[PDB]
Amino acid sequence: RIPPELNSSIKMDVGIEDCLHIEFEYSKSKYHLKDVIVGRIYFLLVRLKIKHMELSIIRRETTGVAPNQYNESETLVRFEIMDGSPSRGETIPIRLFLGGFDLTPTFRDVNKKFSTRYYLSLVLIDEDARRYFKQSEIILYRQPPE
Amino acid sequence: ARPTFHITVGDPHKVGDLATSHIVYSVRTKTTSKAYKQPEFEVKRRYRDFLWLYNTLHSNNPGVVVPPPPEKQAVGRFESNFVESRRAALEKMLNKIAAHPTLQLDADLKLFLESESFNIDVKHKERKENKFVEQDDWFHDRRVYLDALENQLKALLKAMDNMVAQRKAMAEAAADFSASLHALSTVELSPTLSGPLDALSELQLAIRDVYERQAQQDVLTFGIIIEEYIRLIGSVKQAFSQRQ
Amino acid sequence: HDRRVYLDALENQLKALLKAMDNMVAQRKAMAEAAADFSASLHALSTVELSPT
Amino acid sequence: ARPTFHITVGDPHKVGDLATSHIVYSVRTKTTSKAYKQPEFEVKRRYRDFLWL
Amino acid sequence: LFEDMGRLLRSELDRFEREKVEDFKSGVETFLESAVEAQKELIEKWETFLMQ
Repeated sequence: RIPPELNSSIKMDVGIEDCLHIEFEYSKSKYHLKDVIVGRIYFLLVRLKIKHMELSIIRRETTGVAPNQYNESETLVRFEIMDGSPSRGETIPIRLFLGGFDLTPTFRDVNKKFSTRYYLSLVLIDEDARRYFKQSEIILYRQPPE
Repeated sequence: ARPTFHITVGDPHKVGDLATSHIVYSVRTKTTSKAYKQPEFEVKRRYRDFLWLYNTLHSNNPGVVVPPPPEKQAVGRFESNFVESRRAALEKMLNKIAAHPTLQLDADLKLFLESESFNIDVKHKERKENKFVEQDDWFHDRRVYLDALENQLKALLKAMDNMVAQRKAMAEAAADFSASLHALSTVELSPTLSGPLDALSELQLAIRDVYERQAQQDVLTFGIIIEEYIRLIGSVKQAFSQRQ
Repeated sequence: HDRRVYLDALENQLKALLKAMDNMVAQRKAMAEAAADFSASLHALSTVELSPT
Repeated sequence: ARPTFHITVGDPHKVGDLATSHIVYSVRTKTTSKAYKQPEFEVKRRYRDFLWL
Repeated sequence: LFEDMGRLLRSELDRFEREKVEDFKSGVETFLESAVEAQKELIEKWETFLMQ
């Protein structure tokens, strides 16, 4: 598949109310198999004690039709992006190379029998081992060589 | 040296079933105590030896204490736990007595801990073969309360039991809730309805579980500790009897 | 028939779920009787012991 | 998952003397294996069960 | 000797009673934790089903 007509950045504000508010950004919605997740995490409100933050690439295989749905989930990377406790106004850069994990492309409703889908899952862990997350779908595609 | 007596009670040579069978423990005294011959001895005492022994301590020390024994099968079965209690009970009994220089001085006990042949043959070998009223008040006062308190402690203990037992359904309720949930969710093919319904299975259970969990978490902790005191109390009950 | 049969199955489930609920209310009891006598147990000795702390 | 099956065999509920008495162990499977249902289960198997098994 | 047994016993006693609280304190702790964690347990259960 050639470069997509539209490739919007994924940008969102998320939080746990009055405890943690963050804006995260990933540079594209659609990445080729040897592409790079360039992004940032921005901290608006921090009232929890953060031990570390990681970015995960999760693969989901979805098999079957209608209520006959089996979902197999595999976690293909755990990439630490922050060590320690930030404060408000702090910006954490993300650079995650996909070439290190040998992913398959995104496959959607193949012959109406299965789907293989990829998710970026951002995980923050507190000092008492509590875990705060947000999942975002990303389309992986195989680049035609020139 | 006297408290600096080091004791491992291990090796649960738990003589296999008889419905009354008696665990034989290594008693390793590693002892820097100069109230114990061997810097290490291991003996392999059986329940009977100790109980007697415990009594011996009772016998050689005229009012001069003797804490609770090796654990009772009077509620015990033969459970690893029970035997552990015994092991412990000894450990404790022993522990203390060692950190009481006197009870630690019982010669039978030196020979006992520092020789395996049991208390008995040691015991032949060794003999070469306020006024009355307040105290009595006190005692009785004392007693009476601690009988009472005990009784509570049993009640409280029995309270433990309940809760844990009644991690009952509860468990099954929410375990089947989960299944139940699941049950129509499986009828429902309507996928996205199946999933939640099922999701509700997980939950109930997850929750169930958490609920289920709690006896074990907490209740049990208590039941143990409650029990413990009661163990002392029993033993001091003995303590008293000795005094009489 | 499809219809009859599913809701017949579901009915027997709903009858089992109903009686599950009954259990759950019963299994809130002691628990209750337990913590009601666990309070009395703790209370009892606090009125007879003379050490304030 | 298959090798990633985690097993503790503990709890030596060693049924006391009979001269043939059979220890019953917790078998805790903590298992991330998808060849094992429970992420944790404990069963309390006795010698005979296993040998057969 | 019998006297001195009572004395001792008292010394011990203060020691027992004293002990006692502590046991449970820890007891209480086992509980405490189990509860907060429990609410945590729910929270993860939640997180997931938000994630549903």
